Amino acid sequence: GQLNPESADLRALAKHLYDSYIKSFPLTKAKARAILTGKTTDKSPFVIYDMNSLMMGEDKIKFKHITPLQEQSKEVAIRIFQGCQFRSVEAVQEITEYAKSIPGFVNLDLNDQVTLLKYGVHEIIYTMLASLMNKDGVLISEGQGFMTREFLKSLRKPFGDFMEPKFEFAVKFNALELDDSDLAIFIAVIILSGDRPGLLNVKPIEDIQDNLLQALELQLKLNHPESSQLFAKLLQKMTDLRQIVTEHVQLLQVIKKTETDMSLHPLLQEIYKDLY
Ligand SMILES: CN(CCOc1ccc(C[C@H](Nc2ccccc2C(=O)c2ccccc2)C(=O)O)cc1)c1ccccn1
Ligand code: NA
Ligand code: NA
Ligand code: NA
Repeated sequence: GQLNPESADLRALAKHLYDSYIKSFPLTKAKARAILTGKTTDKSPFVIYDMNSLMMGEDKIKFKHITPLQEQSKEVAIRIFQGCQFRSVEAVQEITEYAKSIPGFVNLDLNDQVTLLKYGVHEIIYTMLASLMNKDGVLISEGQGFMTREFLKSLRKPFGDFMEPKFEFAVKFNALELDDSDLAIFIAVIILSGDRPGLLNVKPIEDIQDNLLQALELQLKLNHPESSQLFAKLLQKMTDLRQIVTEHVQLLQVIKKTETDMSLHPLLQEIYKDLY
């Protein structure tokens, strides 16, 4: 390893992605970790750990008009469902904005840009969800609230099955101890996946991702001394991300069967429309 024009170009690419990452995502992992570990921040999230604390902290969740005469277990799960829906729609906007700053991305054919984002957003959502998670729960509303793992698991069937796979993923993923500069390149690697179904021009996508993989490999070398095979371990996580997406779609399908009075936002519809 030597510091030559090629390595300096990979370091500049990493910095450009970090900067775009910082301006596209308001709550970074560094900020979330400070909150979660009790460092001094401008945030003190209200903790939601049961139904009583959920109602007393209704402001943190964005939900529609409460349907009266509903069993309270059902009304609570609908509030959480609509709250995650709002955040997901918001998260997709942040991701598509960040993708534009990936060098070469907007120059790809627009059909392939849509395809890459269609298949990548949820993998990235779950990657960055881990940044806001510890073994106790997840930060919500940009750090204004904290919803516990066990409360999310206690929701009425089948709502209590949605978050658990993300927490299982997150505790293992967070043991890699990646930071925002690592994550900015990693999510770009996810977006530039040449194996998405229906891509027109695969070679330019693979060429960009090859450049991103070089940058990510160098980033982990410089940022994680004595961390053995972190590059390979991180790339293997992408397989876990895809299983989570698949498992999640099948959970959404049982609600489309089980419950009316709970349609999905048209954007999430547009994304899941013919997903695999
Ligand atoms: C847990 N959480 C943080 C955000 O977590 C996300 C968890 C998942 C997602 C992906 C997103 N998921 C949903 C989309 C629509 C409706 C429900 C969900 C749920 O996933 C869900 C379903 C049932 C019960 C609980 C959740 C997607 O498919 O697009 C995006 C964000 C909350 C919770 C309440 C309010 C806001 N923040
Ligand atoms: Na799998
Ligand atoms: Na898989
Ligand atoms: Na669907």
